[PDB]
Amino acid sequence: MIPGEYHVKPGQIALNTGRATCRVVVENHGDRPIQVGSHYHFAEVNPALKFDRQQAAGYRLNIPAGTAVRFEPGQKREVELVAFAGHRAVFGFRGEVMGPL
Amino acid sequence: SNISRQAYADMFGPTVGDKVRLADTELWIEVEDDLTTYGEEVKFGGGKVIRDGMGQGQMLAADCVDLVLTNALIVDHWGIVKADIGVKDGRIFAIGKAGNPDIQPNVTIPIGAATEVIAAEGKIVTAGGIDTHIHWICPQQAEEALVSGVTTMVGGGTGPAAGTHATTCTPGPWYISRMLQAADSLPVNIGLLGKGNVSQPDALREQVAAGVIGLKIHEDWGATPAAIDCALTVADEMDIQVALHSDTLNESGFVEDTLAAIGGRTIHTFHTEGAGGGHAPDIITACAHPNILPSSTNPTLPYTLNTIDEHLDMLMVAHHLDPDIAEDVAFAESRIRRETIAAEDVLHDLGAFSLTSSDSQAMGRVGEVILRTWQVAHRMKVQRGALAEETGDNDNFRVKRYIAKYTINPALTHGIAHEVGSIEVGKLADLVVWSPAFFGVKPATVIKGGMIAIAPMGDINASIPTPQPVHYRPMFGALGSARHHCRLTFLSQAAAANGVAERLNLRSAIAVVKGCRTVQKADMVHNSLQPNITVDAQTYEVRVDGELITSEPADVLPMAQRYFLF
Amino acid sequence: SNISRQAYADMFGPTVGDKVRLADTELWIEVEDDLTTYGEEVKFGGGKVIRDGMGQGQMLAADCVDLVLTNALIVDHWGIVKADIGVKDGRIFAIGKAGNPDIQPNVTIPIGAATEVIAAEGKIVTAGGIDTHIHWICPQQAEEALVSGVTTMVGGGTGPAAGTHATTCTPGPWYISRMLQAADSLPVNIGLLGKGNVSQPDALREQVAAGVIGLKIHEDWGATPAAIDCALTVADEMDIQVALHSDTLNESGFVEDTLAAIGGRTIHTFHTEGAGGGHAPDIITACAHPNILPSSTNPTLPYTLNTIDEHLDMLMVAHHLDPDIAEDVAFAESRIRRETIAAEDVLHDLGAFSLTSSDSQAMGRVGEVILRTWQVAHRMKVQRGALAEETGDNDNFRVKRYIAKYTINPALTHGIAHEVGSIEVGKLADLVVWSPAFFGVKPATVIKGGMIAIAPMGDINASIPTPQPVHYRPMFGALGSARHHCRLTFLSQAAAANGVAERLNLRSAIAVVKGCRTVQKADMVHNSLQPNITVDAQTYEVRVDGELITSEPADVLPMAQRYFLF
Amino acid sequence: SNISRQAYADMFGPTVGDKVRLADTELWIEVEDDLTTYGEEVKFGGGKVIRDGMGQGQMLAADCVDLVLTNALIVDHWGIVKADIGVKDGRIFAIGKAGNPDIQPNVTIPIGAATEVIAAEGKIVTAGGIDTHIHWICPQQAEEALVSGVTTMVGGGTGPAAGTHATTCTPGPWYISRMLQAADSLPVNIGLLGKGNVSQPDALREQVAAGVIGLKIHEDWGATPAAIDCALTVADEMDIQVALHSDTLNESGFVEDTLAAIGGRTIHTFHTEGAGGGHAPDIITACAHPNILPSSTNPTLPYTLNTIDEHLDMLMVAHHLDPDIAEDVAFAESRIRRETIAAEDVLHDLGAFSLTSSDSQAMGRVGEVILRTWQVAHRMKVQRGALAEETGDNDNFRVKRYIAKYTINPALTHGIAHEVGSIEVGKLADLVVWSPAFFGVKPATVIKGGMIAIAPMGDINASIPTPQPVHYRPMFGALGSARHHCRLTFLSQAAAANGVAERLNLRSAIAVVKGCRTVQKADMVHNSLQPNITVDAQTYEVRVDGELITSEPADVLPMAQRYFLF
Amino acid sequence: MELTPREKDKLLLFTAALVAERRLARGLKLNYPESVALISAFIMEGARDGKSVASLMEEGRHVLTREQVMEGVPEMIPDIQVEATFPDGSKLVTVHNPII
Amino acid sequence: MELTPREKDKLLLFTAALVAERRLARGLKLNYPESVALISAFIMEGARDGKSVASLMEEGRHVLTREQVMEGVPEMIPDIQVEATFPDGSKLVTVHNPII
Ligand code: NI
Ligand code: NI
Ligand code: NI
Ligand code: NI
Ligand code: NI
Ligand code: NI
Repeated sequence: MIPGEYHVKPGQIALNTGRATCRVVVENHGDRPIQVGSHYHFAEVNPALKFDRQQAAGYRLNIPAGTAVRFEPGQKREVELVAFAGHRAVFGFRGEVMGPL
Repeated sequence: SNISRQAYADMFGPTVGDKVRLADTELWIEVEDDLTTYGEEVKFGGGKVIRDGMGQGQMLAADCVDLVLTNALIVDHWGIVKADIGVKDGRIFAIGKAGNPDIQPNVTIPIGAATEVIAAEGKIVTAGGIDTHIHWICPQQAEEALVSGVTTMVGGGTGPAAGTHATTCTPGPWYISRMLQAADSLPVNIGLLGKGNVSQPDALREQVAAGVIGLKIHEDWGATPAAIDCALTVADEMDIQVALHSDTLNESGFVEDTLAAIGGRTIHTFHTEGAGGGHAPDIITACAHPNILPSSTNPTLPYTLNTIDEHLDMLMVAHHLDPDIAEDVAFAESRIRRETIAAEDVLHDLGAFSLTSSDSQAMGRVGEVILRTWQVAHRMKVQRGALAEETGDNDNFRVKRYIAKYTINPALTHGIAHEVGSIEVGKLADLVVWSPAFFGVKPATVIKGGMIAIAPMGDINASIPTPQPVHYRPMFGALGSARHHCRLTFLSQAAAANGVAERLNLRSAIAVVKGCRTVQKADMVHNSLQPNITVDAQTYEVRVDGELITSEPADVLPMAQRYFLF
Repeated sequence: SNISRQAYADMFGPTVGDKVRLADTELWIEVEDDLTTYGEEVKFGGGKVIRDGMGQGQMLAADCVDLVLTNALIVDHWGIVKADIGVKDGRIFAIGKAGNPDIQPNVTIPIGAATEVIAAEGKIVTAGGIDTHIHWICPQQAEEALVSGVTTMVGGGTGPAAGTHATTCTPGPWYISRMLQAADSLPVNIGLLGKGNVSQPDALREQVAAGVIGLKIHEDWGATPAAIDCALTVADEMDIQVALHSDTLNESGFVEDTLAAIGGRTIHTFHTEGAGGGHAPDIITACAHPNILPSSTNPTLPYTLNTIDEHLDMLMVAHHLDPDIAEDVAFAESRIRRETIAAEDVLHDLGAFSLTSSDSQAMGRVGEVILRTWQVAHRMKVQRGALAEETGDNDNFRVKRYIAKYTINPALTHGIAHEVGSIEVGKLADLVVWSPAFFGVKPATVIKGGMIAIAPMGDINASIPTPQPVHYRPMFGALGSARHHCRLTFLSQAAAANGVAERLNLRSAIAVVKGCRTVQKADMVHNSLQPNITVDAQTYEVRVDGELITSEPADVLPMAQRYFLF
Repeated sequence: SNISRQAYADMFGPTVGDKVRLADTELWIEVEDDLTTYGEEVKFGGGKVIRDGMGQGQMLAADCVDLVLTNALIVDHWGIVKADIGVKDGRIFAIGKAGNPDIQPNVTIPIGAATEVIAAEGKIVTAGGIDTHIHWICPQQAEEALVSGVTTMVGGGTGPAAGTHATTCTPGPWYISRMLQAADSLPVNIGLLGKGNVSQPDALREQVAAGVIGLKIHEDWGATPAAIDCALTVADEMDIQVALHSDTLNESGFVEDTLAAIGGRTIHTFHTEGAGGGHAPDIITACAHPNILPSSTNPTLPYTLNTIDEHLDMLMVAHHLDPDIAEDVAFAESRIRRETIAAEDVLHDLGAFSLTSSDSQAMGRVGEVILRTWQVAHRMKVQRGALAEETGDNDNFRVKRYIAKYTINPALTHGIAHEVGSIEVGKLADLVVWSPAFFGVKPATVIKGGMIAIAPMGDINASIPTPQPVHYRPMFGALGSARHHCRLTFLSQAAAANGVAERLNLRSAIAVVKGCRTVQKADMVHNSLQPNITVDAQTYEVRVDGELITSEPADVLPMAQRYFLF
Repeated sequence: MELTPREKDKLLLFTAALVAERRLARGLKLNYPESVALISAFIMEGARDGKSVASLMEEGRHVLTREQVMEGVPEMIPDIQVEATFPDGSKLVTVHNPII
Repeated sequence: MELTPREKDKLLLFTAALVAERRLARGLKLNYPESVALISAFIMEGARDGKSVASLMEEGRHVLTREQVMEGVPEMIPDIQVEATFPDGSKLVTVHNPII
């Protein structure tokens, strides 16, 4: 007996199903680490991260909500992106879009 | 991508099909539904989801909620579901999926710059409790009840006076006015009961016109057929509720005479089992009638090994009885019956008794209404097994039946369900957040009208709010003008129209009671059973359809020694 | 039928001829009269008398009282009687026989649906105490005094500032206004004293016009003949009282010079014995004059074995004196005289000293005014025997003489007797209920303006109000708006007319002082003696008509170690 | 006549040339000037100077002060001098020589009948502290801070909610209105910060129009260039301040990108060292810019042996981070750097960092802002010796530089210096009296708006205020209406014009913020240094003009174990 | 710990009992408040041990005798009542005439 | 003494720990609040002695074992946190999984 214990049924949860995704190779050319969140508009991340910003337009990291991907200086890696939904309107970040798309 | 169910539960709380143990009881609840879109859950914190352009949108205050409880596991009479809860203008805005419509799908609860966040992942959220049997013996009772998870208190009294020690009555216009004014200082919703024991209608109408939302008929003031008829007549014309504590002495008649005096009119019977007061030994037979809304007070809940022993002296002090006066001790004894006490737990499990209350400091414990209700559920599961209504391998239905006893049913009985009593859109945002390990015992956060009113708080000078000692302390929702804005003082329709709030210069929000005459047993959520119940005059045995109703006394109970320092 | 006297006392409290011991002292009181009709006493509880159609009638609120204290043993300056007390609209309605005129005889206090009940059988009820020597050093003093049984506090101060530490003065319009506003937060009746030490009339008139009900002349601010004359002149025109702490140093003259400066005008002399301040060593000779209303502060009451020893350092701190400065220690010493301290107790017993007060936190204990007054009575009975005025084998007269010292006499002296000070019809219902075993030490209930404001209260979560721990907690009468309605802020006639209450937006009820100039020694109830008293300049011996006045120091006192935890 | 210097100091406090040790530190202050006339000092008490016709004059209230602090040793950014302080209408009237012009020379502060006296001889008096980094997690924080000597609290929050646990934001009009109403109940001056993280201007304008005096940009809500630009644009038009907690993750850019987004506009950078949040590892380089007003939060002050060890878990709880999530623990670690923590103390000593604050219950201790500021000064004197600016054999300049960090500089940064922040004529009388042995640790008296609000108080029932137990208790200035009159609720100019105070029915005095856009680093009193500072990306080493900046961790600190019970 | 108001209230009773305990140990005759606190605290620990209400109602009358308290004290305490969390929840123990 | 609010708050923790201490001494298996108070009070005294934060973070995990507390209690206490005045000022001690 453990007070308030969970009895989670075994298995897995499929995340962001039925949505467009794409893989991109990213490389940190800066001298300081960069960490990106699950819902940040990938195309507007820190300028030191080198990748195809054009392909990442309207996309975010395809990772569980609230988690992140870290890039140490000089680190190169391939990430999977998932397209934004809702109105597909991007406001904020580095102020590059500030509207639909 | 993909994530395992266990890791998922650790991050966002359980989902469909997962079960959770309620505190240290044997009751398990299973998540019935989850209103989220997997991968789009909102989470707040460093580098999380609720950030500008991401989980937070660009809308003005008018188009977003003031507060969101993220990933909450709701337990209410209508379901046990996982969802986000939005609160706007101190009221429940919506139960759904929160976030930013700009980039997320299925958002029904928009989060913007004007939105505060309460992280409920891994927590159970319920409506605030409603205790309708309060004896206003001291103001300290409000904090005790609030800390337990009770946000509305209905009762009567003027302080530690003999009349209030014994009865839930705030006698007359002067005392009623005084208590309505004092109520602004307390962090709970309040409604008052007047003294209904009189055979002159106008003496009752004055009290209702002064502000009471109900009338208490008590035997200590004379629970005679004449007084009962008078109170019910006035109640029928002013749309207020009558609470009854019948003639234990059978002085004016037996239970059948009282029932006849009531004449099919709506009435709330307090402590229907009898120990707290009522026709000896069969007042319990009242739960068979359609016009009777029956409740229990808490000391007899549930039947345990020490129950009987502690009742005699408790009885005496509460009613100003003299242990040296033989007649005084004989009538105290006739109220304490092992037979009816044992049956009461089963009648609750069957839905024959529809409410639980305290009877604060007059044969009842103000901070134990919720706790004892769950102990009864546990003891009943242990003894009787699954209810006929259960579906699946969980106790979901029994949980919905019991939670209704201190939330929606008391609200319906007293005509305040339009304002409080459940987690439904438009109702006042009185919510209680619990950690599963402490469910029903010690809340994590108590919210009143959209503001946190009390919560456990650690060292004030610490670097974080968690360091010891951690104990319950009043928050901003319990302070001055913010409090006034987050609590309600309930008035009768007549008082509201008479301008009582303006005359007394009441600072809190005002709510009016209505629908007290039209509620009947059939309206009690999940607790509408009207059994063919009988009590043996000699043996006191309780039978339903001829079968004997009984249970065994507990030697040890959950939600007890594992949580309390004393 | 018939009932034995003992059984009768156990049920309804003592009656005519029965005697009761006051706490653990040697003082016994005998019931002088009983206003009941045997067999028709009202009692509340399960199956008792106060029930519909029985002890409770059918009248509307306007025709019955709001509260009744049943079977109370009243102890007041006018008598020690057994009766029911009716309270209506926050004021004393009547002292008589309560019940229902419909079936009972001789009912003068009608009980109806609008009536609350306080059971006083076996209890002693007195008026609330009045302390007229308060130093507003901290707000916590009000709760301490209320718990002791004192319901009215007159004094001055602005908090823990040097000026207030030493004197009872709220200096000027700004501080006066601020303290009047702060007073709404305290559960006692309050009246303020301004700084009367000035030789410019207008500087005093401003303070009176701002709200003070009196002016304190203190030596620390210069108690010179000029200042004294100025204050008395303004007092004579504005109908306010002057309290005096004379020139201990004899710097401007001796006691005869001060008396001459006073010139036969009414004045209240604080701590007339001298230890608390005053012409050394003969300030005590003031009690011989007709225009002097003399009081004592409490540390010297009564003369005990440890009295002298504790006074020196107490003196120093209270007046900001330097123990390294020879002149500072010499003048501290000249104030502490065994001779005058011993005489003071006897002068109280004779009625030469008419009031007792505290001198809170400035050479006095705020929670010990009542307690010490009774200890003096005990020590005097033990030493001097029965007073010449005693009739019968009881201490009734000595009890009436001493109770007047902290109730009616302070009220008369300060012009507030029309509102408070005794249990008489029309006066504010400030009452204190005591159990005989704890009389003068720890009250059972303290009532302010018709509402219970503080009382001992047990476990808040308990099934009854009696379980431990039991300690004093604020009740509804001490809460927000109910408090405002149950307390009084006393103002000078000029302030009342100037609209000070409206300007400062005072929330509490307002009362005006009057009759401060016309009271004289002859008006002090049971304490109007003007003895031909003399003090020997060299030996400090006090003599009245040539006979030496003195007493012996107590080694042990009642109302001490048997009741307190520390 | 003549008097020795030692005897003089014992009676009136030190004078020109005398030195005093600050608590148990190695810091000594030397009296720079004394505004008295030897022989004419005012002293209150039995037979002292402040008496009618002597040190007290005949003027009306309008021509004399309401309160005088006699013989005070003032420690402020402008000087360390001995003088009398006059307070009139809740504000600082004058700093000079008090007394009666009728018989004394050079009197600039007239004492009359309307004057209260606070004896400050032998005591140090300072302005009340101002903490601009408050997380309104619980109301109890106000008493903790007031007791420490902080009289103004600027921050944001709604209670113990996740959003407030992590950020100083009161989200939107509803919560802002609620907190403004709750603020009337607290005994400190209050100003609120709204959530500035949005890229839609109108969502910010609504919050400012609702009452906030500033906007907090926090990384937990998204500290992106777009959000930062938006907040600064609105700040520039509404004259409110912006407080920044930058993007630690370097997610949107590095420190140079944020600085570019700021674009030379005025901004207050919270915890500029970085442990509390900010671009890793070089957020500290911001102190080089003219438009940046840099502050430190208190847990890293000063660098001690246990500093690093306690930071990791503190970091996690404050930001809702998961220790099981690798990325969550990696970013927590990158914030804790021995290199920047050691450099921070030196940067304060040099005047590169201009403010100290708490970061209450979210990586900061509310009652330790003052205490830690002095511990840093001590550790810096011990390590670096005298500052280049010191004159004479004392630490006067270092003392003026450090006191400015929690008084005038925070006031300037937030646009409230016209009301509070220093002891200058016309400013609100928020003063703190200290005994030299307890300087910066435990105050003797805390004055709010001319009234004592909290102070150590002994036994309430004692004969004097000094007997044990002595602990901090609320005084009259913290009570009801007196409190409202002695505190300020700061509003934005827009809110003031919109009638927010009338609409919400705010009872306290209102003050408006102004001059938030025009302050720059050069305006910070004694702390205007803009060093050419660099941080090594790999080693984290901090260098100014190429030289390495560092210090050694303390094993033992003053103002610690000698004063606290726990 | 998450101490509720009632748990904190009982800490006052426990502390009051520590005071009495030390005094009884010195050989002093206990006064009114000391006696009430000592017997009350005794009952609370009994409940923590798992004793029944019935057993405590009896045992409580044997904590202090008339010779261990001041004169008049036994008569000032006709009964003592205290509640505590028993294994089966909160229960009320009433000890009649505890001192004899 | 001039006790601040925080010093008075810690007196509550100290007293709660005295209760637990006496019960542990009787041989009872401690409950949730008793366990938290006992370990917390232990750490506060450690700081008064002059022990480092690092040493206490370790020592705190050896005050109570799984066999000295009630079932489920170890899982109800994933960590304990308390602050006290160390020789170098106030510091926070966090003891992870104190009971094993
Ligand atoms: Ni009842
Ligand atoms: Ni009841
Ligand atoms: Ni005096
Ligand atoms: Ni005095
Ligand atoms: Ni921050
Ligand atoms: Ni912060």
